[PDB]
Amino acid sequence: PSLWKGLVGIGLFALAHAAFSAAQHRSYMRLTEKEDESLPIDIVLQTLLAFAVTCYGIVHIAGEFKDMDATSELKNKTFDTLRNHPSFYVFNHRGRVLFRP
Amino acid sequence: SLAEVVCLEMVDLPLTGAQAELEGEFGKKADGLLGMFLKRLSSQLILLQA
Repeated sequence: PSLWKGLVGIGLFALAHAAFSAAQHRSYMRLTEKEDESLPIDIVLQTLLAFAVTCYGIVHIAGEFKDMDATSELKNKTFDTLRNHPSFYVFNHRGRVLFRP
Repeated sequence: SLAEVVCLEMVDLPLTGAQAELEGEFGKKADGLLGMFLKRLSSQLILLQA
């Protein structure tokens, strides 16, 4: 589906929110001068989940691959679209006297 | 009376109204992860409301 863009959007939003939460916790820890200096696992889980979701989403929105075999792109071509040369077109055919003389 | 200062100490002023909230969301020691999540979310919600 085309909803992968919204998925990576929500992932990036959650990642930005986790970054803001980490900034707040760092400010608090530098205010109180605690020797633990351990990020809360609550925000660490959010960061990891957002990173995983966003990476899996951008893996999908990157675009699909194409076959390497050239004989696969011309399998639907027909000689009616290969004989025509846009450079050597001539306008003295019957379509001019038939369609709108 | 200040011409004979004998001792001097410099104390830090109290915490601002904004820095007072950082003690609330961090250090409440919620039971589970889902509880601490909603607690921090509500703190940030109060901040965005302000």
